Amino acid sequence: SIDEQSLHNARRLFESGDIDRIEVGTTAGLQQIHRYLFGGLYDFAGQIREDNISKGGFRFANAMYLKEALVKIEQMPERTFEEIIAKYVEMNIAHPFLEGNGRSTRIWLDLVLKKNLKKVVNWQNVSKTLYLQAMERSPVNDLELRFLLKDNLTDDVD
Amino acid sequence: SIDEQSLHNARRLFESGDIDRIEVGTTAGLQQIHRYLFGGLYDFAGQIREDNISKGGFRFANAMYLKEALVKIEQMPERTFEEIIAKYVEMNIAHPFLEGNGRSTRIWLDLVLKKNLKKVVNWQNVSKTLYLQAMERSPVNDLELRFLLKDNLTDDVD
Ligand SMILES: Nc1ncnc2c1ncn2[C@@H]1O[C@H](COP(=O)(O)OP(=O)(O)NP(=O)(O)O)[C@@H](O)[C@H]1O
Ligand SMILES: Nc1ncnc2c1ncn2[C@@H]1O[C@H](COP(=O)(O)OP(=O)(O)NP(=O)(O)O)[C@@H](O)[C@H]1O
Repeated sequence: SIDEQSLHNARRLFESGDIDRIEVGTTAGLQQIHRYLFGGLYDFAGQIREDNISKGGFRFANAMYLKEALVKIEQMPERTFEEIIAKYVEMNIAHPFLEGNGRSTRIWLDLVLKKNLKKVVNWQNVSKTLYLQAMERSPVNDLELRFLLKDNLTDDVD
Repeated sequence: SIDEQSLHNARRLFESGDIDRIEVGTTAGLQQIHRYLFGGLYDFAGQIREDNISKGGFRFANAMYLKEALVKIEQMPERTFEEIIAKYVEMNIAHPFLEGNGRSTRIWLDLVLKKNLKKVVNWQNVSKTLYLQAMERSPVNDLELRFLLKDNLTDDVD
């Protein structure tokens, strides 16, 4: 029931206009989103992880320098589509939470895209399978991800 | 001639007993080794890289938080074989130089093993192919590496 309740919570962030009070493009901002989605569901909601984690043969940033990584990641520029995806890709590698990084950082991405390009990702039309592939490859090369997301943008941001 | 001269330079470090002045298990120590091996061969000899690099579908620690990562990596403990390989594995992910990380960090590893376990890796008997595989997998899981290196130790350290 967690996946369900976290979705309802995401549904509520926008419907309530609380999304508009989230800090855009910062670590603190990502933590806000995560806290709001998973508050009361995961007891680590909003908290940077202590432990190391890996998935599908990738290891995310070592917990021991995760906080330091995040300090630099949030400072990355958001001027162009390419720069925003670059930032998104790094924040993914950072993977600051034990769980729920995906939903939360996607929202995080959309807010950056909205602020700087007046656009958001039309996730309806994005294949979950292809997205996951693109992300898996992203650290070595973000071509697949850019190609996937660029023609799935929409300026219909509300 | 890089790879052969750098080899000659590695011979010297030991034959001259200069190896014994290298700081053991620290970032500075690794820089010393690199500087000794590649001094006058690479103009970045001994220097932490500013640029990002990747190999065989792995991307090494982002240049932007590489210095911070190193500060934490050098502090890792060296009491047991498992802990030493753990440290070695992290320093590999860090991959602080544009080139020459392999030769230099292996020497770095041997010094740590020597100090703490009174043993070194008998690289003669270590398959290059298998080592490279083990390393490639090491961030996700260091089993292959430990298995490879444990029964290739020698207490005949000089
Ligand atoms: N092998 C991989 N390499 C890099 N990134 C990955 C990999 N696998 C997954 N990811 C990213 O991390 C996210 C999954 O992280 P996780 O913290 O499990 O979020 P989640 O909400 O539990 N699952 P999901 O809703 O499917 O994203 C995915 O959406 C990808 O963006
Ligand atoms: N795909 C990979 N993923 C993780 N680590 C790797 C990968 N490929 C190589 N390595 C490690 O990085 C080392 C080589 O890094 P590099 O910067 O090329 O140094 P090098 O000294 O030029 N090569 P070598 O002399 O063979 O060790 C290898 O010895 C491995 O320990």
